[PDB]
Amino acid sequence: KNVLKIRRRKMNHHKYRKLVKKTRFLRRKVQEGRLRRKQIKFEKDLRRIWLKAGLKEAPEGWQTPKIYLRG
Amino acid sequence: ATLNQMHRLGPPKRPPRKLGPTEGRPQLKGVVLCTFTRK
Amino acid sequence: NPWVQIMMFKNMTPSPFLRFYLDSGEQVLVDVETKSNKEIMEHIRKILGKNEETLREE
Amino acid sequence: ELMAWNQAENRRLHELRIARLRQEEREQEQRQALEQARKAEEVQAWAQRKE
Amino acid sequence: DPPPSTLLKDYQNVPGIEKVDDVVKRLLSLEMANKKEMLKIKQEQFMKKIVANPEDTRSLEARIIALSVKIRSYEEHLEKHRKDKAHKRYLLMSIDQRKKMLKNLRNTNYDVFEKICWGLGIEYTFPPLYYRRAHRRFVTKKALCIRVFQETQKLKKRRRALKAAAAAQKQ
Amino acid sequence: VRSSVHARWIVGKVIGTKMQKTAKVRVTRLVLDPYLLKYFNKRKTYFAHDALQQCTVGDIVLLRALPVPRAKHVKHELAEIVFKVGKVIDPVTGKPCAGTTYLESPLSSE
RNA sequence: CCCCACUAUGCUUAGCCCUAAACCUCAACAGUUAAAUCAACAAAACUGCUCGCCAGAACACUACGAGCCACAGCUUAAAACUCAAA
RNA sequence: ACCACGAUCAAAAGGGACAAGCAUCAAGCACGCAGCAAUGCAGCUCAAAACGCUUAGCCUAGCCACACCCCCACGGGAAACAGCAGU
Ligand SMILES: [K+]
Ligand SMILES: [K+]
Ligand SMILES: [K+]
Ligand SMILES: [Mg+2]
Ligand SMILES: [Mg+2]
Ligand SMILES: [Mg+2]
Ligand SMILES: [Mg+2]
Ligand SMILES: [Mg+2]
Ligand SMILES: [Mg+2]
Ligand SMILES: [Mg+2]
Ligand SMILES: [Mg+2]
Ligand SMILES: [Mg+2]
Ligand SMILES: [Mg+2]
Ligand SMILES: [Mg+2]
Ligand SMILES: [Mg+2]
Ligand SMILES: [Mg+2]
Ligand SMILES: [Mg+2]
Ligand SMILES: [Mg+2]
Ligand SMILES: [Mg+2]
Ligand SMILES: [Mg+2]
Ligand SMILES: [Mg+2]
Ligand SMILES: [Mg+2]
Repeated sequence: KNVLKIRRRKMNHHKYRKLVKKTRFLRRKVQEGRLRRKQIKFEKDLRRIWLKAGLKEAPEGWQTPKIYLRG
Repeated sequence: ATLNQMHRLGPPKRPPRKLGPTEGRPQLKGVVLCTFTRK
Repeated sequence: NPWVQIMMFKNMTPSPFLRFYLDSGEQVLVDVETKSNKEIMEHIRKILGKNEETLREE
Repeated sequence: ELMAWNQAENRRLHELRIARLRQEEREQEQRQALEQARKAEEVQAWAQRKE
Repeated sequence: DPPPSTLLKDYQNVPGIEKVDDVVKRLLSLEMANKKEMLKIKQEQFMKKIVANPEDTRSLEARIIALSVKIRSYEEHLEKHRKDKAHKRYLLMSIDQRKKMLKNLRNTNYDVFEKICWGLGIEYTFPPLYYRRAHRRFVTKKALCIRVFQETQKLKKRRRALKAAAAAQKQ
Repeated sequence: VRSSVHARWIVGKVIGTKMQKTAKVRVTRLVLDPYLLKYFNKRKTYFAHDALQQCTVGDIVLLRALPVPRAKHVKHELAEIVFKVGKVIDPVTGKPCAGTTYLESPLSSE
């Protein structure tokens, strides 16, 4: 068989990798912002729980950890 | 597929029919903005 | 008999048997070892199946 | 009457089972006798080789 | 482990083995043999200690005992060879096959299942119903939901005493 | 004899004993697949009152409906342990068995 | 593309990463060689049973979401517009 | 007619059953049990699809739901044809 289908995929992946290289600094700023919103969306999910259970503050001694940071 | 697989998958789910430029309607009213020619 | 629970059990005992649980609480043990499938169907029809008259009436 | 007839059919099948099981023990014992003989020779042969 | 002076399973029942020279006893002992010979002696001890017929090797009991000896050999092997991925696979597969044997023995002969567990020191465990990744977001939310439950329980008990106290005052 | 519970007699397998005096029982029924016209097991969970806590996970039990439910999910009581897990008694002969093999021969008591 | 020099790298140790035309592109178990042998080519045609997967092309080994020691990554993976073919 | 220890009819309550699409909605977060109570145990649902989002009146001798909105209607917004004819 010919490799014409492979050749299409080859070009797509090449142009994709090149696009990522050309915009890797903008993508890093966007990725950082998404992780911040992801952490906020996570904190809201937990706060909803204790508030809907009748508590007014977080359980004594509870600190929501940062589960999306590289550290 | 096997009978167990066909039972587990169920009947085939066919995607809801797409709506064309009329949004599933025979005609639409419009206001002309500009006229031109296309090749 | 869509409303009768039928449950199957493999290789739990040395010989095959059918057991029926009735609403009164009575249990009917039917030994089926050595019997053909047609004889099993005729046996349980006789002891626990509705006769042709009872069905004609319904 | 049908429950009693079914209980009698089970008793009949039980007597046929016990007769079938007795014939299987006599055959099982014959085989079990030969295997012990064969197994005893293989032990004596294996024991002599080790000795 | 059996003492090194233990004789091989093949030479333990030959007549007159106790009157031979000490050198001949060393040459027919575990000290002068490979580890596989020591595992055959371990398998024999477990059989007499557990199974009703120590000569029946095809029973589900004997297979569980044989596989348990292999499992212990893999664990000792991997204690010294921690990057041996081939034997790590054999251990995990063997543990899964003993659980599959123990399941079938528990379903068929519970009295024998109990003696196998006591004799071999196996703590039978029922499988978990759901195997799913406990990722960070799940492990944190589940922890918070347990803390919220514990706090709600405490508050509900302090709403029993205050109501109890006020009711007594009316009297 | 009347009861408000729909399922009057059901057989199932005990799958849980972590509740006090309550056995969690998986009951399977055959349900016809309308398109394939093949029967497939459909399983449902029932809580059964077990006063003596004699049920073990894996044994086949017979459940009887209560006159009225005793709890939100407890609508049945343990009526009989049909097949004790690993301790099955052959109903046809009355002798103990381990799978398809007898542990005591029926010829012992003739 | 050809010649020379030299580095990351190929090696060891301790951790990661988890991708290949990872393809013998031919799933596991059991069975058959008779009937119709059989689109073509390839590595002859089939049966039982089970799981996995597939449903025009392209968009797309992409977007978003989610998970991940991965932060120019991997896994899962669409839709709109477009074509009457591929 | 009134009574029928009843029949018919049919609420509430209890048990069971009961739409479609999406798993890129995979976890839900108290969803269980025992006890006369006190209280104790830590369970309950879920890849055989829970929880969630979106779409839709339905299984048509008819049925369900709604009746301007705030699911409800003390109260409030506000002043109501989704009764007929009509605009
Ligand atoms: K691949
Ligand atoms: K290849
Ligand atoms: K309303
Ligand atoms: Mg070529
Ligand atoms: Mg392209
Ligand atoms: Mg170098
Ligand atoms: Mg080297
Ligand atoms: Mg290769
Ligand atoms: Mg492949
Ligand atoms: Mg496979
Ligand atoms: Mg084959
Ligand atoms: Mg396609
Ligand atoms: Mg790739
Ligand atoms: Mg990607
Ligand atoms: Mg992304
Ligand atoms: Mg009602
Ligand atoms: Mg109801
Ligand atoms: Mg998406
Ligand atoms: Mg609507
Ligand atoms: Mg109006
Ligand atoms: Mg209203
Ligand atoms: Mg009108």
